[PDB]
Amino acid sequence: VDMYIERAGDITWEKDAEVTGNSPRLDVALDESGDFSLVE
Amino acid sequence: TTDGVYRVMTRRLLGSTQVGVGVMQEGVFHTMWHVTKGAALRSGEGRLDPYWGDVKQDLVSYCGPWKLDAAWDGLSEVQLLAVPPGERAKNIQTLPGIFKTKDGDIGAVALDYPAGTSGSPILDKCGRVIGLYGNGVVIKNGSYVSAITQGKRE
Ligand SMILES: N=C(N)N[C@@H]1CCCCNC(=O)[C@H](CCCCN)NC(=O)[C@H](Cc2c[nH]c3ccccc23)NC(=O)Cc2cccc(c2)CNC(=O)CNC1=O
Repeated sequence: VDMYIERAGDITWEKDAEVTGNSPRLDVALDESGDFSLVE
Repeated sequence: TTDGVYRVMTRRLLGSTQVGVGVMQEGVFHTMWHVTKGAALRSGEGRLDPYWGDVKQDLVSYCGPWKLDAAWDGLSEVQLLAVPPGERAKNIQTLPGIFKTKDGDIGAVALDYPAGTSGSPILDKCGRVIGLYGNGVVIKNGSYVSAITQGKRE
């Protein structure tokens, strides 16, 4: 399994960028396997 | 080892698949553990070996210790520098929500991209990487929300 990397761009902030998405406030737990879950 | 954002690819018999994304900074490659599981990475003619990682944080670094230490300020909009499979890198600005946990609040972005976008950097207004995209939750309507996952620079 050849895993490899290839450059995809420079890391810069874009002025006048598209703004999208909401801002959810979620109660969550993190288990020892690195999985987040929603608390019921 | 040139600074920038990189696709993480796998090649099998015919053709490549993008399994993730990562950040080269200060000679260290940074991605999410679930992208590589610590496998060595070919870079041009060279090889990058895992140096540090943590399953619970879902992070791994290559060539040296974790270097990214900027933190979300809890207030400002951020940008996901999304590098989706088969698509050019693009910046998406958003106001994070919050994962509220028993161990504190973590910023979280309600932006949904293919699995192979995992490891794409999230940026503050100065262009510093405040974390990586791709470890998150699916909410009741099916939408995805990613933690802003940041490591510790020791
Ligand atoms: N709307 C969506 N489902 N969007 C997601 C966006 C993925 C963004 C990148 N992150 C990942 O791939 C990680 C890997 C795993 C890291 C684990 N520590 N992933 C995730 O965090 C999520 C959340 C999650 C973590 N642990 C889980 C355990 C059970 C259910 C969900 C989760 N995992 C998923 O979303 C998986 C999923 C569940 C159902 C359907 C799909 C995908 C089909 N969607 C795609 O095939 C592309 N889109 C998607 O896959």
